[PDB]
Amino acid sequence: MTQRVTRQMFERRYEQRARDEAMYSIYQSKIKAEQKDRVQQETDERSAL
Amino acid sequence: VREIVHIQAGQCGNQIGAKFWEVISDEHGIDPTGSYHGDSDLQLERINVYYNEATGGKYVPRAILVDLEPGTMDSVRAGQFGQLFRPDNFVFGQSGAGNNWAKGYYTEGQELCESILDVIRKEAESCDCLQGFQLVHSLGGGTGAGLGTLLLNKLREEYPDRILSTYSIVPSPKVSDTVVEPYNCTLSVHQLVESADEVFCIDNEALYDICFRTLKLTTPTYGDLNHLVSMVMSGTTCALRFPGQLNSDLRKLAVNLVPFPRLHFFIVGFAPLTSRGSQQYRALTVPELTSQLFDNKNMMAACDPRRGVYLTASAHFRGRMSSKEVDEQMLNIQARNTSYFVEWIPSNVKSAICDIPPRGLKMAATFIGNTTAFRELFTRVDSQFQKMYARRAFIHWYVNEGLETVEFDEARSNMTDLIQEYEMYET
Amino acid sequence: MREVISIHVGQAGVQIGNGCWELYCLEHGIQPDGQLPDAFNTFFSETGAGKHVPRAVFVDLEPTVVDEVRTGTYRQLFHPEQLISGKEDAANNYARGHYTVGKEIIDLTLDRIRKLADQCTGLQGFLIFHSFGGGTGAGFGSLLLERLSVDYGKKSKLEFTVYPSPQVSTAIVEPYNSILATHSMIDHSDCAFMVDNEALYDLCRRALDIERPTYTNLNRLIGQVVSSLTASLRFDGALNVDFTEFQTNLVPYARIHFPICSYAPVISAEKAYHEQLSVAEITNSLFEPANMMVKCDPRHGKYMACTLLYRGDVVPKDVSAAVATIKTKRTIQFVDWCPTGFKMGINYQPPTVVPGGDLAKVQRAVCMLANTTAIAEAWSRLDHKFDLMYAKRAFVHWYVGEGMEEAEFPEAREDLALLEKDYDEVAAES
Amino acid sequence: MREVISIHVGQAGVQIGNGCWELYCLEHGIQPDGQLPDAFNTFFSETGAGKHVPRAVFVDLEPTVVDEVRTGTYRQLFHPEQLISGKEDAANNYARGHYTVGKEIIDLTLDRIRKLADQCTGLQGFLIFHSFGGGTGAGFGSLLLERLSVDYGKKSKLEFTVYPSPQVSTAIVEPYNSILATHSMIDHSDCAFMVDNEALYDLCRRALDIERPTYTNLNRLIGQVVSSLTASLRFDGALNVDFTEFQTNLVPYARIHFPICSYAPVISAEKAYHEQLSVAEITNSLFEPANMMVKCDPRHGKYMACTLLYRGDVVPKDVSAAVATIKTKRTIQFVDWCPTGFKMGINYQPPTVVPGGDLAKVQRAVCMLANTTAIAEAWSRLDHKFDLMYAKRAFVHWYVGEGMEEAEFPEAREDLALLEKDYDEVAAES
Ligand SMILES: Nc1nc2c(ncn2[C@@H]2O[C@H](COP(=O)(O)OP(=O)(O)OP(=O)(O)O)[C@@H](O)[C@H]2O)c(=O)[nH]1
Ligand SMILES: Nc1nc2c(ncn2[C@@H]2O[C@H](COP(=O)(O)OP(=O)(O)OP(=O)(O)O)[C@@H](O)[C@H]2O)c(=O)[nH]1
Ligand SMILES: Nc1nc2c(ncn2[C@@H]2O[C@H](COP(=O)(O)OP(=O)(O)O)[C@@H](O)[C@H]2O)c(=O)[nH]1
Ligand SMILES: [Mg+2]
Ligand SMILES: [Mg+2]
Repeated sequence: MTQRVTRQMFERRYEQRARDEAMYSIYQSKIKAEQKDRVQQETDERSAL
Repeated sequence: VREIVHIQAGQCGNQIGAKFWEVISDEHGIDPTGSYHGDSDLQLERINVYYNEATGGKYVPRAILVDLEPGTMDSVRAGQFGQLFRPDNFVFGQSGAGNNWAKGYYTEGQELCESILDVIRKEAESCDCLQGFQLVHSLGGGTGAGLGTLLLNKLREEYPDRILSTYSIVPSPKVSDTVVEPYNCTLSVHQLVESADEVFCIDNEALYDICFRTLKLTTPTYGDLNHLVSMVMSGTTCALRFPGQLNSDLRKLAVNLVPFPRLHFFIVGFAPLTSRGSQQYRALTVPELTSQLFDNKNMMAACDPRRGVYLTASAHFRGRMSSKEVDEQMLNIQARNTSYFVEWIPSNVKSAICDIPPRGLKMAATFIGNTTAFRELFTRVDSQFQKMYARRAFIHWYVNEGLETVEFDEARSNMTDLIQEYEMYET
Repeated sequence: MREVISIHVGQAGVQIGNGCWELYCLEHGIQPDGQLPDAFNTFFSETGAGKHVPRAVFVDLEPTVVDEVRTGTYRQLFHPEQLISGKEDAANNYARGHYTVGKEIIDLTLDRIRKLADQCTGLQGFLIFHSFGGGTGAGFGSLLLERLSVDYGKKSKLEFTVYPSPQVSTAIVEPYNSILATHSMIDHSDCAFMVDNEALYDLCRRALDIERPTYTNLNRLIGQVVSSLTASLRFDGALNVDFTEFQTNLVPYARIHFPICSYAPVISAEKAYHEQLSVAEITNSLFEPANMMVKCDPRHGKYMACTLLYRGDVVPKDVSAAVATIKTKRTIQFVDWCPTGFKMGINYQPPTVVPGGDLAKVQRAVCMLANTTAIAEAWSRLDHKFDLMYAKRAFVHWYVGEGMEEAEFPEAREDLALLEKDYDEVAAES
Repeated sequence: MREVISIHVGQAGVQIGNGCWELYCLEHGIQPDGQLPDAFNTFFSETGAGKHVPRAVFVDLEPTVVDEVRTGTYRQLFHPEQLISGKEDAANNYARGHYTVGKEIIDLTLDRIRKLADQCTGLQGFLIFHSFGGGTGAGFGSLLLERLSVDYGKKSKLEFTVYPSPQVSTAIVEPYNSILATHSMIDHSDCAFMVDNEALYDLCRRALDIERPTYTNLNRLIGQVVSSLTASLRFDGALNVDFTEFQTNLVPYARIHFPICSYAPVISAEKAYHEQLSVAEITNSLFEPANMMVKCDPRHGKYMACTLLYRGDVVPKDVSAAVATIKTKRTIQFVDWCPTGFKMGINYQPPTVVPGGDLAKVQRAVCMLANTTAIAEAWSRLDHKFDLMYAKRAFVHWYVGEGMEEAEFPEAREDLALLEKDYDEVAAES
């Protein structure tokens, strides 16, 4: 029992970039956005200063 | 024990059937080559429900695959789990149906019906006790709708006692893949109203929305779309497959939910649904499941129940939980939203518990209910049907197959009666 | 398992057919000699040992075009019985190719097409190519359809023809051939697609990056459209569409079969490096008035039919979002009679590129087939052109002397007039 | 922290921007060299050393106007990349500025605009300037907005454009480019403000006492309006309004998004000493049609609602004592379905004067932005003018030759009629 699930392996391998790899970029960017959000608090504190 | 025969029709049915038997194999722990490599003796209690046993320690599922063209069958013949499927169970034609409902019913459905009925009878009389039939089909017109309703009638003639529970994917009423949907859907409902006992409606558009909002999938594949539907089917039959603190079979569901013979269409849903990342932070409890079950965004039917009112509601659970928690949650959700339930039916919420949860999730649930919100779907397809019938476009194909236009008026009259009945019972 | 058979009439059909079968052999991995260096049964047959044969027959009344295939590299593939060549062509005369000379070879051709269908069990469909301007293409196609209509009955007969261009022309008697052909296809043809060389030249120049295309490049573009249409029968997909599916969906009546074609992306092999061309990108490009291969105004043409065949890595949700976005456009007005108005076919097999070709290596592509009322614009142009010449009896003597009765001209004229009346009636609201 | 990007297209946009950035340099106290002799970050970037730099992009398809800034006094303030100049202008032709010449430079500017957004942490939206009659303002302006709609999506794209005057006209083809531009802005633009030169000429003569103004004087009055618009973002104030607060209150109705503008008190430096200029006085001056920046009478139609902005000494209760009297005026036609209609904004930074200016050192001032059905009067005049050209096809050949398809001419005409239907449908009552 190969041909459809092999196509499914091919089909999910192409979706793999719309899968997992979409998530690695967004959660890494969210982590960097937290480092950005905290310098926002630092810089708004500088503007408060 | 208490057996069920599974029938799959056409492109949509076979694809769902493949996913369904994947999940069922995972539940019971069946290696795709046929050997049992499970982990619990509890899987062996009611493995007879869905499977026959072949000599040499191999199990053959009670699955019959039906089509008019070999394209879907050649897709499933190597499938992924198809080595379980018996080679003689594969029945197929040599002609693309064309999705002409008259063609699929009279021209080619009749020729194949004799062969499918005998193949059905092979597994029907090979079980200690048949209890009901399971059918998966789409309301397209060629084989899922036309041939499916024909076999449903023939099985009703053969087995008046048994339960004909069919799963239906209605054409999506904003975007769907053929212009002849209003004709085929109108005729299919007409046959399904009288002959079927339980009809489950699932919409592709709501399936897309659930994947985005809850599953956070960038692009919903047909694979995961069929996976959610397979989970719903397995949860429905999980009570028969494993013990529980309060059991509920198909007949118990049918008697409880259906007040009147015609009004028996059902909306289904599943919980818990969680994204791949945030499942670690969730505190999954019974109130969490209840909130997800009654949430209007977890309903895989694109008909907001808040517009209408509820008539009956059912809840299934899988896992070890306290029965008082389930009872209190059902009472709270019933009393908190009295504006959405009929006054003349007290205790509108049914409950059920299963001992073993699905693999991967410590606790799970399934929601099936009946509401008057179905009036929107029928009205939408009726308005589409009215336009096409007024212009009498596309009807020459159906006339050439021998279907006379007076049959369309009967089908519309039946839907108008169903729409009126739903309207008056809301009061 | 499931089988298709093709017939090619005229040099336009043969040269288009030449390009198509090189496309299939590269797609299926078959050397020109016919041995491998699957879907094969749809188009090819295994002759034992290690050689294949195509399910095609090439017919023309002149030997030059057929002899070119006999002398070419692809001569080893084809069967000598499949190559049928006449002696003298119709000389751009419908009457000459219909009665005097077409009847000489019609019986021989019908034998070979029926004989090859005996080996072809799971059969549903025919593919026929025509050149409307040429006398042989229109005349022989009329007689061939008349015979095939009664010999086979309810069988899917689909044609891929070249419509005369609104201004570009190569024959002065072209309007006479087109109207007489239109009179016979309108009853004997289940559904036939047409393209015009004028828009093919225009698209090959603007979106594609060819300064001066020849017929070879245009044939390659046509072959890609054919390959996309037949992709469903050869490869698995999320939504496969059969020949019978197209016939039911595309037409709302009997005589309004004529669809129009659109293919995207059509970007060249050089400029395509810069664009990802997502689902939304290609979907929007299809409905551009410039991407049509028929020079018709979509503003005057309402839509009551559409078919969106995608090829490559495509997810159905993105199609659902793209189609929903398209429907919101006010400029693209569907008819009131067609709420849904869509067929979609998604297939996991990417398109194919040919060495020495002109198309880009696109990961995903979509071919479009729709029916619009704008085709009635072209019918008026042909009708007026026919009326101008027939008013003074420009070329009556040639057709009359070749066995055609004079009274057939008003009969076809009335047949075309009824077709235009039908288009106006159907397009009107109610 | 919170920032705005201003981009200018056409000669009108550039010289309007020249006046606006002159005002900002004086208001914040930044020398023309970029050094100092706060809210700076909203309009400027602190590059180190002692220098700042505006967040602006100047675009025109011809170097004359841009090189004036390059050779002008302010040249050291701007970044050389921000100044983008083409080779040859669009010649007041929409087709030339959109398809042929506009696409030669479109991707160069978008990189420049997007690069500025990278340094811009708290970006809110855009300010865009046009001249409807200009070829670059309309042809290139349409192409820029269509790209920016898909480049950024949910960002507030506000526009401030120069409309053709009711009778004063400098270009014959002005109605053609105006309507073709209207279709593009009406969908992609978030909101677009309205001003015209003819009303400016009358106001600059009556209220300000100038016999014979130039484009220089008109630009500075435009400069004050945009400063009061942005005052709530930059300086302190009890009530602030921004681009999630201006857009919703002012123009909610999907296609009714065209407001009108006004400013008060507008008075010469000689006479301003003799009045007291209470909040009641300046507020009453706004509602007179004579002060309208657009030569349309609100009495002809109905006020939908307004949006008033005060600066400087203004006291809160004084506003609500002045504006409560507005309802008592019968002539100010508020429909019953808009019952509140008076968004408020108060800022403590007074207006700023310019050397060689035309305004007085008024301690307090007010700006007005309202939508009214009276703007449908302006659209009717443009519509009637266009039909007179298009019935006899007065200028079609110029547009078609430059890549424009003729089918767009009725389509843009159709959209304007639908827009006119929208305004009349809004004027309906229940
Ligand atoms: N696109 C394209 N069109 C072609 C090609 N070859 C011929 N044509 C079309 O064919 C028409 C000329 O008629 P023929 O191709 O000779 O048709 P025929 O069946 O041979 O008819 P006769 O030659 O008159 O006997 C022209 O209008 C062309 O548009 C080709 O290679 N590519
Ligand atoms: N109020 C005002 N209007 C201006 C000014 N400069 C140009 N305009 C308007 O601009 C219109 C002419 O178009 P252009 O100034 O050339 O704008 P454009 O988009 O660059 O047009 P092209 O030069 O053809 O590219 C005139 O009708 C004016 O109304 C100005 O300084 N003040
Ligand atoms: N959810 C889901 N729907 C599918 C899938 N494949 C096909 N469909 C739907 O099934 C319908 C086609 O049904 P079909 O098998 O042709 O029925 P028939 O024409 O009566 O034989 C289409 O409208 C599809 O939207 C799938 O993998 N998942
Ligand atoms: Mg020839
Ligand atoms: Mg200019």
